[PDB]
Amino acid sequence: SIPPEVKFNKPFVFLMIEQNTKSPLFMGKVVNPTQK
Amino acid sequence: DHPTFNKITPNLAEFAFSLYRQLAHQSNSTNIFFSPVSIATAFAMLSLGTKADTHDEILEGLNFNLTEIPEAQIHEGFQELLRTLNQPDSQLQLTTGNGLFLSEGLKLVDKFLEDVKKLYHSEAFTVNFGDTEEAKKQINDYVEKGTQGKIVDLVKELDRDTVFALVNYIFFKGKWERPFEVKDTEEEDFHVDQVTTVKVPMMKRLGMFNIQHCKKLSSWVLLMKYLGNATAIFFLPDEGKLQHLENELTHDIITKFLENEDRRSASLHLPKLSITGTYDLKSVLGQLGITKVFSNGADLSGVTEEAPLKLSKAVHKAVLTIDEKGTEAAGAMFLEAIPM
Ligand SMILES: *[C@@H]1O[C@H](CO)[C@@H](O[C@@H]2O[C@H](CO)[C@@H](O[C@H]3O[C@H](CO[C@H]4O[C@H](CO)[C@@H](O)[C@H](O)[C@@H]4O[C@@H]4O[C@H](CO)[C@@H](O)[C@H](O)[C@H]4NC(C)=O)[C@@H](O)[C@H](O[C@H]4O[C@H](CO)[C@@H](O)[C@H](O)[C@@H]4O)[C@@H]3O)[C@H](O)[C@H]2NC(C)=O)[C@H](O)[C@H]1NC(C)=O
Ligand SMILES: *[C@@H]1O[C@H](CO)[C@@H](O[C@@H]2O[C@H](CO)[C@@H](O)[C@H](O)[C@H]2NC(C)=O)[C@H](O)[C@H]1NC(C)=O
Ligand SMILES: *[C@H]1O[C@H](CO)[C@@H](O[C@@H]2O[C@H](CO)[C@@H](O)[C@H](O)[C@H]2NC(C)=O)[C@H](O)[C@H]1NC(C)=O
Repeated sequence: SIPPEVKFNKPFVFLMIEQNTKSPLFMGKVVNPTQK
Repeated sequence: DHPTFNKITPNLAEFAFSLYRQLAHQSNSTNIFFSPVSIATAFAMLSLGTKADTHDEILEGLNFNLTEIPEAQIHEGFQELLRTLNQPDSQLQLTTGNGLFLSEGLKLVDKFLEDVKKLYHSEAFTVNFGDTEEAKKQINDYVEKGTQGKIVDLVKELDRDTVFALVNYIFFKGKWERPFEVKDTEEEDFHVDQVTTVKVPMMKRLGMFNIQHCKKLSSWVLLMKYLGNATAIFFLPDEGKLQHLENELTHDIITKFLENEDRRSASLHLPKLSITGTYDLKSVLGQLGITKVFSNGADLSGVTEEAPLKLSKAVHKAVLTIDEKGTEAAGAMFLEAIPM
C-alpha cells in the first residue's frame, strides 16, 4: 500500500495533552471498543 | 520563573504514566480511561491541610521531589496550570473546577480554606451530611453541571458520617484540525484479543498526517491536533510490542514528538469510540505509595482541629467519545473524609 496503511485495528494507546501547558489532559488505552 | 506549570508538568506526566502502569497491571483485558490532571489536582489541593508523613506521601506519589522543589512552589505551579487551562479558547472548551463540600458543623483551619480558594480557585459549599440522598444529590449535580452531563453518577454511595468531600471535575470538547469524512466511515475489524474480533466503525482519511514509527517505542505514533491549543497522540504498537510500548513511555519522548510538525502521506484508519472508566483509587494509589491518608494514621489537622479525619474513598470516573468531528471527554474525581 502506497501510502502505507496504518490501521488502528488492534489495541492501542493514546493521550490528550494541552498544547500550552503540555499537560497530560487525559490518558487512555482501548482494548475493546464495544466494552462500554 | 515565567509560566510556571512546566515546573510541574513532567511531574504530572510521569505520574500519569505510572498510575497508568498500575491500571495496566491490574487487568490486561479492560479499557482504561482516566484523566491525570483531574486525579492530581485533587490530591494536591488535598495535601494542603494534611501534615507530616501523610502529606509527604501524597506529594511524593505525585512524583514531586520536595528536596528539589519548594512545596510552596508546587502549589503555585498548580495554581497556574489551572488558571491557564481555564483560559478562554475561542474554538475549544476546556474547563475544570474544584469544590469542597462541608458539613455545616465543621470549623475549619481558616487558612486551609483560604489556601484552597486561592491557589486552587476552589469553590466551597455548606451541606447537611445528615441528608445522605440530598447531599449525594447536591454533589452529583455540581459535577454533572460541570461536565455538561457527561458524568452524573459519580457518587454512588456516600458515607453516613461524612465530614466533607473534595470533588473535582474536567470537561473537554475539541474539534479535529482536519476532521474526517463521515461517509468514509465504514465498519471494519478490530482484533481485541487473539481470539476475539469485534466489528467497529472505522473512520478513514487518506492524507497528510503527522505520523511515524519509532524503532524506539516499537510502534507507530500519530499526533492529531485540535482546533484550539491541544493535541491527541495515538500509539499503535507493533505486534507483541504492547507492554514494550507501555513501559518505555516517558515525558521526554512525549515532548520530542510534540516538536515535530512533520507530515507524511498515509492511509489512516482509526475507530470511532465511546468508552468509560470508573476507579476506586485507594488501592492503586496504595501502590504508588500513598497510604496514610486512608488509614488510622492520617493527619488532616490542617483541615480541622475538631476531630481526627481520614479518607475513606477515592473515586475517579472518566468517559470519552471520539468521532469524526473531534472528541469530547470528561473526568471527575471524588474524595470523602470521615471521622476515624
Ligand atoms: C490477556 O493477554 C494475554 C497475552 O499475554 C492473552 O493470552 C493469550 O491467551 C490464549 C488463550 O487461548 C493463549 O493461547 C495459546 O494456547 C491455546 C491452547 O492452550 C490453552 O487454551 C485452550 C483454550 O483457549 C485450551 O483448550 C488448552 O487446554 C489451554 O488452556 C487451559 O486449559 C485447561 C483445560 O481446558 C483450562 O482449564 C484452563 O482454564 C486453560 N487456560 C489456562 C490459562 O490454564 C491455543 O489455542 C492458542 O492458539 C493460537 O496461537 C497459536 C500459536 O500462534 C496458533 O497456531 C493458533 O492458530 C492460535 O492462533 C495459543 O497457542 C495465548 O498463548 C496467550 N498469549 C498470547 C501471546 O496470545 C489473553 O488472551 C488476554 N486476556 C486474558 C483474559 O487473559
Ligand atoms: C530526589 O532527591 C533524592 C535525594 O537527593 C535523590 O536520590 C538520590 O539521588 C542520587 C543521585 O541521582 C542517587 O545516586 C541515589 O541513588 C538517590 N537515592 C535513591 C534512594 O534513589 C532523587 O534522585 C531525587 N529525585 C529526582 C527525580 O532526581
Ligand atoms: C490557546 O492559548 C493561547 C496562549 O498561548 C491563546 O493566545 C492568546 O492570544 C491573544 C491574541 O489573540 C493574546 O492577546 C494572548 O496574550 C495569548 N495568550 C494568552 C496566554 O492569553 C489562544 O487564544 C488560544 N487559542 C488558539 C486559537 O490557539
